[PDB]
Amino acid sequence: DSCIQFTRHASDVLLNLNRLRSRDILTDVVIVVSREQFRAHKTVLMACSGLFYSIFTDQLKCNLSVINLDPEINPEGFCILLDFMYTSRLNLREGNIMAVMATAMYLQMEHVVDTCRKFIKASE
Amino acid sequence: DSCIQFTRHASDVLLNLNRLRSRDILTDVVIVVSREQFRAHKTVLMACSGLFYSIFTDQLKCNLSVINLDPEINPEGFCILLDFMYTSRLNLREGNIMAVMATAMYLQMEHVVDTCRKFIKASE
Amino acid sequence: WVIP
Amino acid sequence: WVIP
Ligand SMILES: O=C1Cc2cc(Nc3nc(Cl)ncc3F)ccc2N1
Ligand SMILES: O=C1Cc2cc(Nc3nc(Cl)ncc3F)ccc2N1
Ligand SMILES: [Cl-]
Ligand SMILES: [Cl-]
Repeated sequence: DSCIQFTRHASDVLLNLNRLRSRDILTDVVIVVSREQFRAHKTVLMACSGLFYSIFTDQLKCNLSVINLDPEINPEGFCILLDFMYTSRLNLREGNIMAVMATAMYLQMEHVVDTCRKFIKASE
Repeated sequence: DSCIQFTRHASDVLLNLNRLRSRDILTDVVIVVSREQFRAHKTVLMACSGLFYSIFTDQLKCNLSVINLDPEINPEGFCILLDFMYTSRLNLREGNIMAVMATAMYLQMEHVVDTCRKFIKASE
Repeated sequence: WVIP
Repeated sequence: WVIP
């Protein structure tokens, strides 16, 4: 087409979606990861994760307001990935990399799994 | 912090949100602009428009599934701006620029109003 | 704004 | 991936 494009638009949208999450505005699901609860927007979760895409496109599960994750999932790993979904920034550290990679494999976040594998390979 | 950042993440999220809109997945509002209806996600509308931010943060209006816009609003102008919200690309043409600018002023989309004013100034 |  |  003959369109013009605003370079910063996608980043500005994501920043605003994170501000809505912070202020608990229009969050429509609670993700339970053992004893912890995380509020989020179903659409952002689906846009970032192959697992959430499959869950919320399912005719029965799309209507649930609470989703319980597998008990093997580490809440800190999930928290780091949820922050990544809303900000593009991944808080990857020697002390959390294995939990983050395991959580990203479960959530089906291929780009995160890729960077974790590379950082692990560099340590070996 | 000591974060790493995935450059393409925000653009990839927006592309996926537009794919959900296309497939009518988890759209939760209908915007009525005279005889036309547009389905969208409340969170994306709020992230892009000062008008929708004010509407969906209001305790009564946040619960509405249908929003009727002012009858002076042109449906084509709205359609062009809705596509911009979901893609960062603005289909600005000599034949639609006045309707687009008027709609962006009403929706409170300051960056769109700015580019329309500049293209109009260049024509004069 | 840019030409994409 | 980059250093932001
Ligand atoms: O690593 C990943 C990240 C990821 C996100 C999605 N999300 C969606 N995919 C499509 Cl095609 N349309 C809408 C979506 F919200 C699906 C699979 C995967 N795998
Ligand atoms: O030209 C514009 C675009 C625009 C978007 C928003 N959106 C939100 N603003 C904040 Cl601070 N937090 C969350 C949001 F969804 C407000 C005002 C304006 N004015
Ligand atoms: Cl990813
Ligand atoms: Cl704008």
